Amino acid sequence: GSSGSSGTGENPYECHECGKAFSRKYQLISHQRTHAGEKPSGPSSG
Ligand SMILES: [Zn+2]
Repeated sequence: GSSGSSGTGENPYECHECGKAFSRKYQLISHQRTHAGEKPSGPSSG
């Protein structure tokens, strides 16, 4: 279909890696676990 029903309204907890959003703090931490493994390319790079 063509009905993009997003689910982002009250999410005071957003991931500082990708940009996800969660209702509670833990709800976010559990996600960050996926990023855990290697550091991205920030400083000293493009
Ligand atoms: Zn993330």
